[PDB]
Amino acid sequence: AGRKLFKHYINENIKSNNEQKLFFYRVNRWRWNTKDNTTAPKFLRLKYPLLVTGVCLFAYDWTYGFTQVDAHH
Amino acid sequence: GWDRPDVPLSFNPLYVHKRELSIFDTNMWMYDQVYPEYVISYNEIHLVDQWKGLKESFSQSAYWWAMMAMVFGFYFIN
Amino acid sequence: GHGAWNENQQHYKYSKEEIEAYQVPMRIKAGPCVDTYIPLKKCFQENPTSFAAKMLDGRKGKCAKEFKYYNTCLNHWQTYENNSHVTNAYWADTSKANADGISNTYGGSFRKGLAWLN
Amino acid sequence: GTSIFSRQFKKAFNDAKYQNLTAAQGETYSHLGWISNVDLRLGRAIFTFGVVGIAFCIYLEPSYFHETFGHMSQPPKYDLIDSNINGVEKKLNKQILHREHNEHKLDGFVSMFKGSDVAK
Amino acid sequence: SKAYYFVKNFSWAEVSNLLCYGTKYPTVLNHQQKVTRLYRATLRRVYAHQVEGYKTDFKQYNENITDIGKDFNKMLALKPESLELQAYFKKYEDLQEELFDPAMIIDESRPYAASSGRYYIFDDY
Amino acid sequence: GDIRHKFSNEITDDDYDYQRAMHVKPPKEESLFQLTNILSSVPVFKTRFFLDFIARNLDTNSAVSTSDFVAPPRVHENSFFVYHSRELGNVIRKYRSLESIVLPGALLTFTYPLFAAFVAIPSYYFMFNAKIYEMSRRFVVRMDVLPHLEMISVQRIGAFGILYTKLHRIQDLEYVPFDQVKEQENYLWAIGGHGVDNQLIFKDRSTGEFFYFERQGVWDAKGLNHPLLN
Amino acid sequence: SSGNFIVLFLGWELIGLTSFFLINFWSTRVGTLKAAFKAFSFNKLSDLFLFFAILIIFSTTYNLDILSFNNQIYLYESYNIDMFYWSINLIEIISFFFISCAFIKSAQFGAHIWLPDSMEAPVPASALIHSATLVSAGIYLLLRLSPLFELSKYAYFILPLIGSVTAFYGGLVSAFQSDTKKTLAYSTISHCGFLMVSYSTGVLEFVILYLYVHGFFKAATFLCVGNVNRFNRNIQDFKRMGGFYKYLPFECLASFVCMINLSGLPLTLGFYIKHLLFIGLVESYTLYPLIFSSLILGAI
Amino acid sequence: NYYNIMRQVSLDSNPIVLYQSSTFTGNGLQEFYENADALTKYLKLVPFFLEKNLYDHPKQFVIKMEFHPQNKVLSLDCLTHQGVLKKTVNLENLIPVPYEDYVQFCRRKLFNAPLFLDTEMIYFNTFQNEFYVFDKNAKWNEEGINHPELDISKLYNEKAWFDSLRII
Amino acid sequence: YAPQKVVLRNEKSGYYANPDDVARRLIRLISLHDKVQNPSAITLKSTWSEIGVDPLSYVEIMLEAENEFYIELADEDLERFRTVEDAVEFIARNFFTN
Ligand SMILES: CCCCCCCCCCCCCCCCCC(=O)OC[C@H](COP(=O)([O-])OCC(O)COP(=O)([O-])OC[C@@H](COC(=O)CCCCCCCCCCCCCCCCC)OC(=O)CCCCCCCCCCCCCCCCC)OC(=O)CCCCCCCCCCCCCCCCC
Ligand SMILES: CCCCCCCCCCCCCCCCCC(=O)OC[C@H](COP(=O)([O-])OCC(O)COP(=O)([O-])OC[C@@H](COC(=O)CCCCCCCCCCCCCCCCC)OC(=O)CCCCCCCCCCCCCCCCC)OC(=O)CCCCCCCCCCCCCCCCC
Ligand SMILES: CCCCCCCCCCCCCCCCCC(=O)OC[C@H](COP(=O)([O-])OCC[N+](C)(C)C)OC(=O)CCCCCCCCCCCCCCCCC
Ligand SMILES: CCCCCCCCCCCCCCCCCC(=O)OC[C@H](COP(=O)([O-])OCC[N+](C)(C)C)OC(=O)CCCCCCCCCCCCCCCCC
Ligand SMILES: CCCCCCCCCCCCCCCCCC(=O)OC[C@H](COP(=O)([O-])OCC[N+](C)(C)C)OC(=O)CCCCCCCCCCCCCCCCC
Ligand SMILES: CCCCCCCCCCCCCCCCCC(=O)OC[C@H](COP(=O)([O-])OCC[N+](C)(C)C)OC(=O)CCCCCCCCCCCCCCCCC
Ligand SMILES: CCCCCCCCCCCCCCCCCC(=O)OC[C@H](COP(=O)([O-])OCC[N+](C)(C)C)OC(=O)CCCCCCCCCCCCCCCCC
Ligand SMILES: CCCCCCCCCCCCCCCCCC(=O)OC[C@H](COP(=O)([O-])OCC[N+](C)(C)C)OC(=O)CCCCCCCCCCCCCCCCC
Ligand SMILES: CCCCCCCCCCCCCCCCCC(=O)OC[C@H](COP(=O)([O-])OCC[N+](C)(C)C)OC(=O)CCCCCCCCCCCCCCCCC
Ligand SMILES: CCCCCCCCCCCCCCCC(=O)OC[C@H](COP(=O)(O)O)OC(=O)CCCCCCCCCCCCCCC
Repeated sequence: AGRKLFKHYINENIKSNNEQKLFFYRVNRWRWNTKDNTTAPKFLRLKYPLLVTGVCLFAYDWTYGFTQVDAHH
Repeated sequence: GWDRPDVPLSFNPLYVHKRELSIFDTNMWMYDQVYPEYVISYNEIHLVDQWKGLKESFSQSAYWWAMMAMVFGFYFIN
Repeated sequence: GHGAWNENQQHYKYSKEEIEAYQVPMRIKAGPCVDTYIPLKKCFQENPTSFAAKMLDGRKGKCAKEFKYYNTCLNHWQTYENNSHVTNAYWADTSKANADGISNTYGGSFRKGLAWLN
Repeated sequence: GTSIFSRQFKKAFNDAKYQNLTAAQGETYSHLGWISNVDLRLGRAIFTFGVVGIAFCIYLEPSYFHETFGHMSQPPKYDLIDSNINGVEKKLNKQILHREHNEHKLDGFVSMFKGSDVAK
Repeated sequence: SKAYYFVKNFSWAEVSNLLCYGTKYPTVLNHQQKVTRLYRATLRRVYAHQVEGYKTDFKQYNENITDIGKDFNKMLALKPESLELQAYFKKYEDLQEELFDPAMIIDESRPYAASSGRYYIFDDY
Repeated sequence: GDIRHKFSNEITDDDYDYQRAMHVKPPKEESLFQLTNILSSVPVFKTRFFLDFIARNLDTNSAVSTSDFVAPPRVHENSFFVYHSRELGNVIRKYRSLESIVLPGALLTFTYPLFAAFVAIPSYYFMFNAKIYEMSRRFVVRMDVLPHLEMISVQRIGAFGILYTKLHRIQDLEYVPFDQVKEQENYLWAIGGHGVDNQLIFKDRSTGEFFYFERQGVWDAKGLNHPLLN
Repeated sequence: SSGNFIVLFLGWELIGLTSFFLINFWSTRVGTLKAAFKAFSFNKLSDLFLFFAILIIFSTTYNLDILSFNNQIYLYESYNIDMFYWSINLIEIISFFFISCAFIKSAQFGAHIWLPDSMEAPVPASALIHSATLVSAGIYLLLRLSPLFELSKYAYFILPLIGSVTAFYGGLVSAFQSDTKKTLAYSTISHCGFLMVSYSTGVLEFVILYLYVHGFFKAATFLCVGNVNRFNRNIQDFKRMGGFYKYLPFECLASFVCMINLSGLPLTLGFYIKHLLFIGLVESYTLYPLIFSSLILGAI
Repeated sequence: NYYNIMRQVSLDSNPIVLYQSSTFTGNGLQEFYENADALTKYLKLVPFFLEKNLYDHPKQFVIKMEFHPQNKVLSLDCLTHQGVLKKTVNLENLIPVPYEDYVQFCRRKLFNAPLFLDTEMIYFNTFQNEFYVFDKNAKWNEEGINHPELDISKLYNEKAWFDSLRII
Repeated sequence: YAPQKVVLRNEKSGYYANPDDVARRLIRLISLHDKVQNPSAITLKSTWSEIGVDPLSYVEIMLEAENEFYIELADEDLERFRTVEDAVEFIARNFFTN
C-alpha cells in the first residue's frame, strides 16, 4: 500500500550499483589476475621438506636416539 | 629499447631566491642551491602545535594505559 | 658410596689451587657442586666432543659416570635455591600443607592463582 | 554471430579476462608465466632447512607443548624381561619390584626434603 | 607538485591548502580550478587509502568514488558564491584532513621526494 | 617473443615442471603416483565392494540442488516465503553448535576450566563478539509473510544452534540507512558485517531489532512483488 | 675489543663518525644531512657523557685500565663526590653517566628519535648499524662494566623500567608501521629494550644469547627487505607492494624463516630468548606492574 | 549489489542437445561400471569427487547437456560419486571463467587433475556459486550451439562476465 | 669505457620514452572511459572537449594516466595541457624519475 520495503530498496541498491562507472574496473582489471597471485599455504609446500625432516629424525633416532633418558613429569 | 637522451640537467633544478633571508632565521634553514630545506621537518603537521600534540598523545595513550592495567590485573589474579 | 649429593665418587674435595687449575666458571663455583663438577670437566677435557654431540646425547656418552653425580648435585642445588620442593607440595595440596605446615613462612603468603582452581 | 560454448571465443575470453587493455594486441598479458629457477631452488632449500629446524625443536624440545597444552598420553614403553619367570616365582618377584619402586619414590622425596642442610 | 609539505615550516592551514589544491593560496584559483583540484586530491587520497592500503576492499572503493564523483558534479554545477558549495568544500577538506597520513607515500618523480636529488648532473661547461 | 629455443643449454618446460606444485598450470601428464593413476591402475578399487562403498558412504545427490528456483516448505499453511539464506546460515548454525560440544567437553576435559573461561571472556569481547556472534544474532535465516496477520515471520539462530521464529508486523518495519549505524557499530561492520548486506538493513521500530540479510541469499520475485510488501 | 677507557672512547667516537658518514651517504641531498646531523648531535651528547664518566673514574683511581677498574671499583663503592650543592654517591653518578650514554646509543625511549631518521642510509648500512654494530654499543658497555652497575642503585631502578617501556613502545609502533625499514627500526628499538631488561635480570649468558639471536635475524630480515625495496624501485612502503612472492621467490621464503626466528614465536630459535628473559625478570621492583605489563605487550 | 531473485522457470517440450560426452554415453552408473572406459574415467574422477566433498569446492562434471530456448534454460546431467543427477540452470546466471580462476576458487591445493578434464570449457553459475567442467572426449552440436538465444550479442554483459567473480 | 677525449651531453631526442607508444597507450586509456564514444575520432590534435572528455572526467583520466605511466603530473601542467598532443608530448619528454 505505497510503503517502501524490501523490493523498493533492492531496486534502489541495484540503481546505485548500476550508476557506477566501468572505467575504474577496466583500468584495474589486471590487478586481480588469477594466473599471477596465489595464497601463502599454496606457495609454502611442506610435502618434500617434511620427507627430509622424517629422514633426519629417523637418522637421529637410530644414531643418538638410543642414548636418551626418559623424563616423566 | 628506446635510445634515451642523456640524463636531464633538470633533475637538479636551480633554486632561485624570492624571499629575504632573515637574519633572525640564521642557520634555521638547511641552505642549498637546488632543494633548500628547513632544519626541522614536521611530518605530524595535522597537530597545530606541540601542546595539542601532548593533548592528543595523552588522550590516545589512555588506551594503552587501560591495556596495561588489564594485562597486569589478569596476571595478578592468576 | 652412600655419599651425600654434594660429594663426588672419590669423596675428594678440591683445593683452591686445583679449582684455579681446572678453572671453574664463577656460576658453578658459587654453588656447592664444585666437587662433582670438576671430574665432569676433566672427563670432557680428556675426551673432547662436539656441541652437537653434547646436545644430542642424553647420557653425556663417555662422561656418564661423573655426569650422574653432577646431575644429582645440580638437581638438589636448584631445588634448594628456588624452594621448589615445598612450592610444589603447597601447589598439590594447600589445605593439607597448612594442616601439617611444611613451612609456615611460605604457607602464610602462598596464594594460588584463581585461574588454577583445579 | 558468435555464441557461447564456442571454443575460439572461450579461449579468447580466458586469455583476455585479466588483460592489460592499454597494451598493444599480442602483448596485453599481465601474468608471469614462470618463476625464477635458481631463486626458487635456493628459497626452497632454505625453507626446508627452517622446517627441519622447527621439527627438531618440536621433537627434542617439547617444553612449549608441555606448558601450553599439558602432558599428553605417552605411547607404551616397557620391557618383557619379567616374562622370563613364571608362576609363584614371577608373582613374588613382581610384588617385590612394585614395593621397591614405591619405596624408591618415597626415598627420593624424603632425601630431597632432608638434604637441605648438606651444603654448609 | 613539489611534495614539500613537511619541509619549509608550513603551518597546518598551508599544508591543508597544498594537499587539497596545488596552491597555498586557493583564493587565486577560479571556481573550475578549485573544484577540479579538490576532486583530483580527493580521488588521489581515496585511491591511496582504499586501493593501495591495508586489506583494501575494491567494492567499497568503487562505491566511495562513485559517491564522491556525484557530489563533485553537483559542486561544479553549483555557483561559486553558495553556502552549499562552501559546505561541500569544508566537508571534503575535512575528509582530506581525516585521511592525512604522516609519512604518506611520495612518488619518486616529484621534487623534494626521497631520492629526488641523489645525483649531481654535470653541465657542458 | 620467446628465444629459449635458440640455445641448447637453456631452461625448458621439462625443467619447469617441478614448479607445478607451487604454480598453477593445466595438467600435462599423469605421474605414476598420482591419485588418479593409482585408482585407475590398481585393480582393487575396481572391485564392486569398493565401488558400492563409494556409491553409498558419502554425500548424497538428493541434497544437491537441482534448479535455480527454490520453494522451501511453508512455515504456515497460509504464509508465503520471501527470503532464505543458503550458506552463511549453515555456517552460523555449525559455528553456534560448537557450544554444545566444545563447552561441556572443555568443562569436563580441561584441567583449568576457570583459566579457559578467563581466556575466552576477553577473546569474546574483542574480535569474536562483533566478529561473528552479534552478526549471527541479527542474521535472518528465513523470512516468510503471513497475510491473514499481515505479519512477517523471521527465523533466527540462537544459542547452541537452536532455531526460533518470531513475528513482526509489516507496519512496524522501517529501513535504517547504513550511514546512521556505521559510526555506532564501526567495529561490527569492520570485522563481521561483510557477509550480510550493508545497504539492505531493516529494523522493527516497536522492538528495536535489526534484520540482516545474506548477500548470497535467495529472494522470491513473487514474494517481493506481493502487494503486502509493496 | 678495547683494553682501556681511552681506546673505548676512541672506538666510541669512531663508530659515531662512521655512522654519520653512512647516514649521510647521499651527500648531494640536504634532507639526508638533517638526519645525519640529528644522529651526530645525539652521538656527541653520548660522547660528552662517556668522557665525563671516564674523567670521574680517572680522578678517583689514577688508572684507565678496564680490568683494574673492574677489580677496584668495589673498594671505592663507599665513596661520595661533593658536587655543587649535593653529595652524590660516586658509583651512582658514574653509572648514571654510563647509562645515559648507553641509552643514547641504544636508542631507548626519548633518545631513540634519531634511529627512525637514520634509515635514510642504504639498506646494507642500515642492517649493519641496527643489527649488532651501532645499537648494541650500550649493551657492550653494560656487559663490560657490569661490576660497576651491580653496585648501582640508579642502574637497578632505571634499566628495567626504561627497557620495558622501550620494548612496549617499539613493539607497538613497529606493529602499526607501514614502511619496511621503519618497521625494522622500531623492532630494533623494542629488542634493545628487551636486552636492557635482560641485563637488569642479570644473566649475562641470557643477554649474550638475546644479542646474538637479534643481531643475526635482524640483519637477515634487513637484507631481504632491501632486495624487496630494490625490486619495488626504492618504494619502501608495502602499501604499494603486493603479490611479490612469485617475483622474489627466494626473498619470500628467506623472509619467512628470518621473521619467524626474529619475532619470538613458538617452535623457533627465537622463542628461547624471550622465555629466558621472562624466567629471569625480577619482581622486587616498585614499578613491577608497569614493567611486566609493558614487557608482555612488547613481547606479543 | 546483485540479488539472487528467482523467476520460477520451467522446462519446454522439445530440448536441443548441445553437449554429449563420448565416454559416459550410456545411461546409469551401472552402465558406467559395465563399460570399460566409463569405469576408468570414474576412477580417475574419484579425486574430483573427493575435492567436491572434503575441500568444499563447488564443481560438477557435466555430461549430456540440453537447452530449452522457449524458457532459455540448460538441463545438465552431472556425474557424481553416487550417480547421475539432473540440474537446471538459467542462461542469465551462467558465465565463463578461466581454468586458473576455477583452480584458485578453492583455497586447498587441488589434486593433479586428469588429462580428460577440458580446462578451456569451464563455466560458472553465479546463482549457485558453482563451476561446470566438461569432458574433452565429447561431441558438441554445432547447430544447437549456434542457436540465436545462445549468441553472445544477447548473453553478453561486461560487468557480470568480467567483474562478478573476483577471486583475489 | 668512456674515451679520454672530452664528451658532451647528447640530447638525442627530447623524448625519454617512445612518443608513439606513449600516445597509443594514452589514447587507449582515454577510450576506456565511458564518456568517450568513438575511439577512432581521437587524434593528437583533438581537444578534450571535442573528443568528449568533460573537465571532471579529465582529472580521472589523468590520474589513471599517472598510474599507467609511473609518474606524477602537477596540477599546473595538467591545466596547461590543451590537447592530446600536448599531453603525450609532456609525458614522453618527462624523465620518469623527475
Ligand atoms: C591510595 C589511593 C590513591 C588514589 C589516587 C587516585 C589518583 C587519580 C588521578 C586522576 C587524574 C585524572 C586526570 C584527568 C585529566 C583530563 C585532561 C583533559 O581534560 O583532557 C581532555 C581530553 C578530551 O578533550 P578532546 O579535545 O575531546 O580530546 C581529543 C582526543 O582525540 C579525543 O580522544 P578519543 O575520544 O578518540 O578517545 C579518548 C579516550 C581515551 O581512552 C580512555 O580514556 C579509556 C581508558 C582510560 C584508562 C585510564 C588509566 C587506567 C588506570 C591506570 C592506573 C595507573 C596508576 C595506579 C596503578 C596501581 C597498580 C597497583 O577517552 C574517552 O574518550 C573516554 C572518556 C572516559 C575515560 C575514563 C575517565 C575515568 C576518570 C576517573 C574515574 C575514577 C572513578 C573512581 C570511582 C571510585 C569508587 C570507589 O581528554 C581525553 O581525551 C580523555 C582523557 C582520559 C584520562 C583518564 C585518566 C583516568 C585515570 C584514573 C586513575 C585511577 C587510579 C586508581 C588507583 C586506586 C588505588 C587503590
Ligand atoms: C598395505 C597398504 C597399506 C596402505 C595404508 C595407507 C594409509 C593412508 C593414510 C592416509 C591418512 C591421511 C593423509 C592425509 C594427507 C593430506 C593431509 C592434508 O593436506 O590436510 C591438510 C589440508 C590443507 O592442506 P593443503 O596443502 O591445502 O592440501 C592440499 C592437498 O592435500 C595436496 O596435498 P600435498 O600433495 O601438498 O601434500 C599432502 C601429503 C602430506 O605428506 C606429508 O607431509 C608426509 C611427508 C613424508 C613423511 C614420511 C614419514 C615416514 C618416512 C620417514 C623417512 C624414512 C627414510 C628411510 C631411509 C631413506 C634413505 C634414502 O599427503 C601425503 O601424506 C602423501 C603420502 C606420502 C607419500 C610419500 C611418502 C614417502 C615414500 C618414500 C620416499 C619416496 C618419496 C617419493 C620420491 C621422492 C624423490 C626421490 O587441510 C584440510 O582441509 C584437510 C581436509 C580433509 C582432506 C582429506 C583428503 C584425503 C581423504 C582420504 C579418506 C580415506 C581414504 C581411504 C582409502 C582406503 C583404500 C583401501
Ligand atoms: C625547563 C625545560 C628545559 C628544556 C631544555 C631542553 C634542551 C635541549 C633541547 C633540544 C635541542 C638542543 C640543541 C641541539 C639542537 C640540534 C638540532 C639538530 O641537530 O637538528 C637535526 C634534527 C632535525 O632533523 P628532523 O628530525 O626534523 O628531520 C630530519 C629527518 N628527516 C630527513 C627524515 C626529515 O634536530 C632535531 O630533531 C632535534 C634534536 C634534539 C636532540 C639534541 C641533542 C643535543 C642535546 C643538548 C642538550 C643541552 C642542554 C643544555 C642545558 C639546558 C638547560 C635548560
Ligand atoms: C676460497 C675460500 C673461501 C673461504 C672458504 C671458507 C669455508 C668456511 C666453512 C665453514 C664456515 C662456517 C663454520 C660453521 C659456523 C661456526 C660454528 C661455530 O660457532 O664453531 C663451532 C666449532 C667449534 O668446535 P665445536 O663447537 O665442534 O666444539 C669443540 C669441542 N671442544 C671445545 C671440546 C674442543 O667450530 C666449527 O665447527 C667451525 C670450523 C672450525 C674452524 C675452522 C677455522 C680454520 C679454517 C681453515 C680454512 C682456511 C681457508 C682460507 C681461505 C682463504 C681465501 C682467501
Ligand atoms: C659427510 C656427511 C654429510 C652429511 C650431510 C647431512 C645433510 C643434512 C641436511 C639437513 C636438512 C637441510 C636441508 C638443506 C637444503 C637441502 C634439501 C632441500 O633443498 O630439500 C628440498 C628438496 C626439494 O624441495 P621441493 O619440494 O621444492 O622440490 C619439489 C621438486 N622435485 C620433485 C623436483 C624435488 O627436497 C627433496 O628433494 C627431497 C629429498 C628426499 C631424500 C633425502 C635424501 C637424499 C639422499 C641422496 C644421496 C643418496 C646416496 C645413495 C648412495 C647409494 C650407494 C650404493
Ligand atoms: C655454512 C654451513 C655451516 C655448517 C652447517 C651446520 C648445520 C647445523 C648443524 C646443527 C647440529 C646440532 C643440531 C641440534 C638439534 C637440536 C638439539 C636440541 O634440541 O638440544 C637439546 C639439548 C639437550 O639438553 P639436556 O637434555 O642436556 O638438558 C636441557 C636442560 N633443560 C631440560 C632444563 C632444558 O638442550 C639444550 O642444550 C638446549 C637447546 C635449546 C635450543 C633448541 C633448538 C631446537 C632447534 C634445532 C635446530 C637445528 C638446526 C636446523 C636443523 C639441522 C638439521 C641437520
Ligand atoms: C561460576 C559458575 C561457572 C559455570 C560454568 C558452566 C560451564 C558448563 C556449561 C554447560 C553447558 C551445557 C550445554 C548444553 C548443550 C545442549 C543445549 C541444547 O539444548 O542444545 C540442543 C542442540 C540443538 O537441539 P535441536 O532440538 O535444535 O536439534 C537437535 C540436534 N540437531 C540440530 C542436530 C537436529 O542439540 C545438541 O547440540 C545435542 C548435543 C548432545 C551432546 C551434548 C554433550 C556433548 C559433550 C559430552 C562431554 C564431552 C565429550 C566426552 C567424550 C567421552 C568419550 C569417551
Ligand atoms: C568453565 C567454563 C566454560 C569454559 C569453556 C572453555 C573455553 C571456551 C572454548 C575453548 C575451545 C578451544 C579449545 C582448544 C583446545 C586446544 C588444545 C588445548 O590446549 O586444550 C587444553 C588446554 C587447557 O587444558 P589444561 O588446563 O589441562 O592444560 C594445562 C594448563 N595449561 C595449558 C595452562 C598449562 O586448553 C586451553 O588452554 C584453552 C584455553 C581457552 C581458549 C578460549 C578460546 C580461544 C581459542 C579459540 C579456539 C581455537 C583455539 C585453537 C588452539 C590450537 C592450539 C594452540
Ligand atoms: C581483558 C583481558 C586481559 C588482557 C588485556 C589486553 C586485552 C587484549 C589487547 C590486545 C591488543 C593487541 C593490539 C594489536 C595491534 C595490531 C595493529 C596492527 O598491526 O594492525 C592490525 C593487524 C592487521 O593488519 P592488516 O595490515 O592485516 O590490516 C589492517 C586493517 N585496518 C587498518 C583496517 C585495521 O592485526 C590485527 O588486526 C589484529 C589485532 C586486532 C584483534 C585483537 C584481538 C585481541 C584478543 C585478545 C585475547 C586475550 C587473551 C586472554 C589473555 C590476555 C592477557 C594475557
Ligand atoms: C563467566 C562466564 C565464562 C564463559 C562462559 C561461556 C558460556 C558459553 C555458552 C553460552 C550460552 C548462552 C549464549 C546466549 C547467546 C545470546 O543470545 O546472548 C544474548 C546476550 C544478551 O544480549 P546483549 O548483551 O547483546 O544485549 O548477549 C551477550 O552478549 C551476553 C551473553 C554472551 C554469551 C557469549 C557466548 C559465546 C562465548 C564465546 C567465547 C569465545 C570463543 C570460544 C571459542 C568458540
